[PDB]
Amino acid sequence: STTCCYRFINKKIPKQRLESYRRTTSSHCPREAVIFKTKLDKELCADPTQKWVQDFMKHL
Amino acid sequence: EARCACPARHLNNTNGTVLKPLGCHYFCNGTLCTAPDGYPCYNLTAQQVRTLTTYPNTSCAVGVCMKGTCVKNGTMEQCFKT
Repeated sequence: STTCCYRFINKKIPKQRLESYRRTTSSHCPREAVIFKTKLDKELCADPTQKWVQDFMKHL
Repeated sequence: EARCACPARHLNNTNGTVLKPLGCHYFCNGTLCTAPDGYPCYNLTAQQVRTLTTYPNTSCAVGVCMKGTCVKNGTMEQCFKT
């Protein structure tokens, strides 16, 4: 609930590089964000206003 | 940059405004990151940080990050930790 993203992963990350983790940050965060996890177990901040994401979340 | 694309805990408030971090620095991976310039923030005194709790108990200075400093803008909020 209070976890927020300061900055986003700009370039698309291939689906083969991401795990199944998905969490949407609070609507009260300065920046609207969805959180994914790489297969290296790193949490990464993503802009839901990027069609690269809307595609991935649909895929999940 | 990409390295600092990681989430961190923000503080909450009873004012109905956006959540905001303590200062403009945060820890991701093996990088101590700096919030982007323009990013909103809370600038609390050493004393205010010492007594920071799960309920509002001091007026919290709202600010804007600029090169790692939370520059106070004048607005005060009832911030708290969750």
